Amino acid sequence: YCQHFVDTGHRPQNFIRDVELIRLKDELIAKSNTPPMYLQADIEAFDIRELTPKFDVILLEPPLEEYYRETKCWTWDDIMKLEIDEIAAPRSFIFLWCGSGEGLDLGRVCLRKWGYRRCEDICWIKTNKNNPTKTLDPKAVFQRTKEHCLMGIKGTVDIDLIITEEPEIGNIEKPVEIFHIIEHFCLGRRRLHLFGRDSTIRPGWLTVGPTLTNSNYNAETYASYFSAPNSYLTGCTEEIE
Amino acid sequence: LFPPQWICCDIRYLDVSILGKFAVVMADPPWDIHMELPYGTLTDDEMRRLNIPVLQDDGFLFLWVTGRAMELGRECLNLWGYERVDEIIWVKTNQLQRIIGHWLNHGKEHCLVGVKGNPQGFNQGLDCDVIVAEVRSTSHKPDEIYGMIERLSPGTRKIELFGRPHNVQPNWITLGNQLDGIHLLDPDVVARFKQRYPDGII
Ligand SMILES: CNc1cc(N2CCC3(CC2)CN(c2ccc(CN4CCC(C)(C)CC4)cc2)CC(=O)N3)ncn1
Repeated sequence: YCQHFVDTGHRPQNFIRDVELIRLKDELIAKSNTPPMYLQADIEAFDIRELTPKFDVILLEPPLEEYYRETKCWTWDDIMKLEIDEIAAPRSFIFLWCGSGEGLDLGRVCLRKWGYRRCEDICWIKTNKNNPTKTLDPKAVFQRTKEHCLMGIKGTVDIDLIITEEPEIGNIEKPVEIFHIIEHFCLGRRRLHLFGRDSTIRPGWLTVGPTLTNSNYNAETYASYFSAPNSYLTGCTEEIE
Repeated sequence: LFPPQWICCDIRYLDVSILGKFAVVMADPPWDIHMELPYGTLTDDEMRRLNIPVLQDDGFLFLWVTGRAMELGRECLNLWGYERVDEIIWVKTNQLQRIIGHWLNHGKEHCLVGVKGNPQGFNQGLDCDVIVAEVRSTSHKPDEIYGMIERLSPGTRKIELFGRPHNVQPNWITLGNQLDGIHLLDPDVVARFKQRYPDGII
């Protein structure tokens, strides 16, 4: 299929097909989810400490310069300085979007800097079914057709692939499938998405980002969702009655 | 000498300086990843110590990884003097083109790509960083990786470390401890081998 792509412009992933019922789990996540909360914040300029309590999951989607190789970017220099360890629960999880270049190394440095081990490498493979080429990074050896989302754990069902079609040039949205994978893990209910946008806001999630146009965040209102007897729920069990 | 060539040996103890310089190196090491052992592994220090740096002046290294070797493999890649510039992932399917650590089921295998020096005259950007292919045999790598490498650097000298019999390819020299003897055809190589090993034993 690699010879075929050299022949026709169809990436090998174009030809994957298919891309019992854990529908009960999907409903128990839904009932357990906190109301969506969101806050606009210049995360560069923002003390990540006012974000309390400590988070069970962190989804970290900083805007890389490479996402605009066709149309404020964050360098890995800037990301590596975010005090992520200060707001992570002692046992918690990070998913970090790393792009496909230096990020795959620098992102591993970040995970180690903030105290996580890499357990999963979730790979977003982009088909080009609707437009069978790409201008390459100077160091590139091959055409880049995927992005990596690194999963880290600190402390004591699904596949590691997402297959969608490549988004329209200068559309930076990441597949919503990432959220399903995270939710299906049942890692806890204090969930933070840093650098979310209006379009990513979502039940069971606290979104913080420079481009949000409205905020509803209140730390005391947020903390009330996890006060006893709800402090330790996986996000996958029944509500305590 | 274009046809297949191989050397049965222990890559730990072979003096690879006799082999010359290659445009591409490939390795699929038996990393001591998680516990147990279906084959014979190498310790992290033994992997660090492998004399990869002598095999190339300018060119590309391809390095299969898995589990914690994704970090370890990056360390060897950096220590041996490469910059990692791509990463190929093989998506494992069946004959019907459907997809086949402990948190997530593993639908893929990673191969790191490194560069040393300043390679020139390579057809960069021909293939893309994804491979889709049926899982022929367990613990085998997809034959497509050879096609991608030939298109990138056609006609050049290539060397595979920790290969097995099925891996022998034209333009390649395969090293592994399961190969049948020493089959060498390139004159310059045969010379340096006979010089270093007059009695034929590593
Ligand atoms: C002690 N020193 C040695 C040792 C040695 N060999 C010869 C060849 C060798 C290992 C020992 C390959 N091996 C093996 C198995 C699995 C993996 C993991 N890989 C599987 C393929 C992939 C999924 C694409 C990517 C992940 C890697 C290697 C099994 C085997 O039987 N032999 N040769 C010389 N000196």
